[PDB]
Amino acid sequence: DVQLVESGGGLVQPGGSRKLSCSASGFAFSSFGMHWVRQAPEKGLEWVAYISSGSGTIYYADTVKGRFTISRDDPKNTLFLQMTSLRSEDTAMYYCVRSIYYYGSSPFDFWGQGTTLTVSSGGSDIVMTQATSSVPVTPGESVSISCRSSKSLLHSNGNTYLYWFLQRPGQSPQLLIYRMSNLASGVPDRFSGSGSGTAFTLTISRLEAEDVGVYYCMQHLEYPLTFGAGTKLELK
Amino acid sequence: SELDQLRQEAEQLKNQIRDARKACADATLSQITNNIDPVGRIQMRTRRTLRGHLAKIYAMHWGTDSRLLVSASQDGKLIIWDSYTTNKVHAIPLRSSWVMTCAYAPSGNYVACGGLDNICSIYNLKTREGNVRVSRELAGHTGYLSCCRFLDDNQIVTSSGDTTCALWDIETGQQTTTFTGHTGDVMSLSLAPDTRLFVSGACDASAKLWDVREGMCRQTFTGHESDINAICFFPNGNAFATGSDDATCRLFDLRADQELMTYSHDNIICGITSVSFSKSGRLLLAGYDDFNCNVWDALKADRAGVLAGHDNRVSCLGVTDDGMAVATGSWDSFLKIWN
Amino acid sequence: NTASIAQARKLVEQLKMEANIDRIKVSKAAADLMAYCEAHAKEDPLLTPVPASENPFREK
Amino acid sequence: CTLSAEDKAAVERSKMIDRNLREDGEKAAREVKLLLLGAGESGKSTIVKQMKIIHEAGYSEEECKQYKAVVYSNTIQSIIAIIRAMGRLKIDFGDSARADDARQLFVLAGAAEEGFMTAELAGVIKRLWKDSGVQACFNRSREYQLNDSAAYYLNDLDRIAQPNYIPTQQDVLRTRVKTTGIVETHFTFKDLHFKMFDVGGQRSERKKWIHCFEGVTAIIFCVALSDYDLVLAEDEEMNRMHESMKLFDSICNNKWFTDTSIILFLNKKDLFEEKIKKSPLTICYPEYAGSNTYEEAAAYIQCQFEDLNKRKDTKEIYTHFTCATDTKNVQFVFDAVTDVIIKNN
Ligand SMILES: Nc1nc2c(ncn2[C@@H]2O[C@H](COP(=O)(O)OP(=O)(O)O)[C@@H](O)[C@H]2O)c(=O)[nH]1
Repeated sequence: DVQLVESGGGLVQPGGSRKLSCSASGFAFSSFGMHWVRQAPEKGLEWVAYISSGSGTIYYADTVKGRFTISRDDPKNTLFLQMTSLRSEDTAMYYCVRSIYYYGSSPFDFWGQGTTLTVSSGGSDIVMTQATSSVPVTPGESVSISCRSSKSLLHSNGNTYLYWFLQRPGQSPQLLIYRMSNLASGVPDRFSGSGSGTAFTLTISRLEAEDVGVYYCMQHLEYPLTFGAGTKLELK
Repeated sequence: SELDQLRQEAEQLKNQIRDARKACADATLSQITNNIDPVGRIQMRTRRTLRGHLAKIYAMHWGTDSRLLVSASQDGKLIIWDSYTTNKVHAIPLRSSWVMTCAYAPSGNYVACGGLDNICSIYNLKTREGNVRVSRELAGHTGYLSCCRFLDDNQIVTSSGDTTCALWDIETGQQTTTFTGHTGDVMSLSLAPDTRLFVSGACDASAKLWDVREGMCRQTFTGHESDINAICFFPNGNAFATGSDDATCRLFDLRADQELMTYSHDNIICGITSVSFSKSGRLLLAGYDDFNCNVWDALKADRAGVLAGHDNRVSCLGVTDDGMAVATGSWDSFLKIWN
Repeated sequence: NTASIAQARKLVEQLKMEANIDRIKVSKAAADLMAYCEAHAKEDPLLTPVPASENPFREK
Repeated sequence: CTLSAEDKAAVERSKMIDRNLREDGEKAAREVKLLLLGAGESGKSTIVKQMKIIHEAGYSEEECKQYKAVVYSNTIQSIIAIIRAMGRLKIDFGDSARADDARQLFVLAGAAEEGFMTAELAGVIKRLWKDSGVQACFNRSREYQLNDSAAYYLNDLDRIAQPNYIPTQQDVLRTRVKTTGIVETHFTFKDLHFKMFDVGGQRSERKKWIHCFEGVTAIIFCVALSDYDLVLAEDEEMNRMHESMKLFDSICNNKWFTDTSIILFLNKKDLFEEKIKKSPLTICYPEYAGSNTYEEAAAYIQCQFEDLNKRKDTKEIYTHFTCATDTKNVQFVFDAVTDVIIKNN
């Protein structure tokens, strides 16, 4: 049983410091790369930091370099995010996410429950665009969500590094599609992904009850990893 | 003298079969193919050297994507390689290091291996935990596991030094159909492309064609003078090739029920460990104890080429499903990819 | 002795079965194999090598 | 090359695997590899148990309890083998009341393999074992198949049949369990990491797998000394000792073991010393002209095995006389084996 349990959230004054923890169980923690992704209260997903399996490679988002430190304690199966100089724009739910990289793997396939951090009052990056912010749907119908990238996500190796996630209301995001067309494990075959280079489509056939939520696309072509603003599926 | 009456009746039945076989030997493959052009310059080069095993390699098997492959070594490691990049995808630590065979499930979801533990171990490549886990230890052979091939994710066929082959239900761990009749160690097996038949080669110097679903031997092929270490179907499933300790490979035809051709050189006297056809069947590739792979013209019996890139026995080889490459595995601890 | 008699009649049963099978002529068998090779030679990259741009083990 | 982000992370993983493999390889290259060979029942798996006992602090009381059903199964099968041999050899019970016990024995042998040894079964076995006709058959066991531990358990039936019975280490060492496939154990001793492999149940042609053990440090070849007087089977070509000699000849002189030390465990010396008092060595070696003392007969058997060495000037056989079930003897002998390995490399 795969578990990721974040902790350390709370209310903090601006300029203060706070260490988040993510406790892993039920999988080979040290074999996975690990990310922190955060979500501001009424907003989308934003990638924060990455530490590879073996800790040899660490990347930070620009808005966070200098202030946040990602680290892991592999013997204790724990991921950390040490935050400093906390600003108002850091107020978010913080997700711990596992990601293993090898030929044919499925990155970003398990997300924690999230821990909430609240801070009190006082260009070269790839742009991912979901021009449609919400869509009303009725059960049994078929939907098509769209996403576009400011650069081609199709690589010379033939893979197109595009991911689709679903966030149901009140829950953590769930992987749906990896590398533009591969169905994640446990996802029903009514989902499918397609596209080419800079334009991509997620299609659901005979849309069911549980399908309602917010759908985010994400590029894994290069760092920083970047998401689209998200498309919501509303019931009619 | 009941055993006398039976032992003599078998000799008459063998003579009837020999006569029936002679009756339909109206020509030889060699004379039939005399007119066609030889294949000529087969100049294959090593395109990859897969490094990382630290003891003899005994077996390998390409996955059906023609890119991933699994190899088994006496260093106690089962390695899955991305042959395009040479990246190691997984290195699986074996409970018993005395391995003789491995296989890649056509789905890519599982590999198998085994050896002197007499066990066919099934390994799940797609776990929630993220690492490779033993999902089944198939127990019941009483001699070493010499070869195995998945039919799909729930069924696998094995051959054993105990002189049997077996069809297994992986879920229940039981041998559900057995294949008995060899009188010496079974060294190698090869599934027909439609998986309805398989052929086996044994140390009784015979090859046997088995009906998978009926659980019995359809045909028995003799001609070799010593152990058959290796066997492989011709791509249309109507013939197969063997490799033997008698230093020859041989082509056998199912519907004509007899040997069609021998592949040998007078100055090659060492054992053969492994055989495989190219995609069209025109080339028969064979691995030899003398450290080389010889490439035979399967239609004309001339040697077309040599792969000389190992410092110890070539123990295994395989050709990708797309036909693009051949892999060789060796006692010298390396695999090489050639085309 | 009693085990040699059981195995000996299993060999007779197997040979009896094998004697009764349907066999084709080697000339037909050999012709079919040659026809298969000829029909598939163009899609055999080890027989008829492809340009380096089409060869995954020479590309990148 | 210009790799994608997932490609770079895959390369990094591969390099981490390489570091692990290199490290594993360094450890494995330091291993002292020992290959146990010998005929079935020569004592190989018992030597493996002794390595666990001596060098792995093995067979605790709690582990020993799991052998209770095996002890019971061994005991039941032994007395049954003897009873069945009486009908075959025409041996009658010393007391006719035992004929009912013998009928009950086969009936009570319908209980499963659990904690059995009901007081009823135990009493049936105790009465049969004490019978003079059963003892007469037991003393002719060289004429049929019988576990060497038969007397050991049957003579201790009182202790064994108690409902609070906890198997001892010697009880475990005395058990007979037939297995298939290689049996392995590893342990450290005198700063050497040992890996010992018992080929075990392997029904196949040796010539196809023996080359796999090219490079092992030493072979330990086990011989049941007490097999010397066993009557030939129905279609048996040679007696058990000569089949052992045939296997040893093949092993000792094998081209793949040229740089491998050959150690000979002449085992079951305790049973052999008792048997040679009553059963002459000429049953095994009709040309033997020495006396039937333990010392002379054991030396002669050793000679017969060591003479099989076709390379005496370049290769030396290291012969030990062992009782594999005796922990102190195996400890002393393996200590000597180890010193020889140390002094030679
Ligand atoms: N009395 C006695 N019994 C022994 C000796 N060595 C082995 N045994 C017993 O003989 C039986 C067969 O031994 P085992 O280790 O199973 O032989 P293996 O087939 O080579 O593994 C077991 O019941 C052992 O307890 C010995 O030196 N003396």
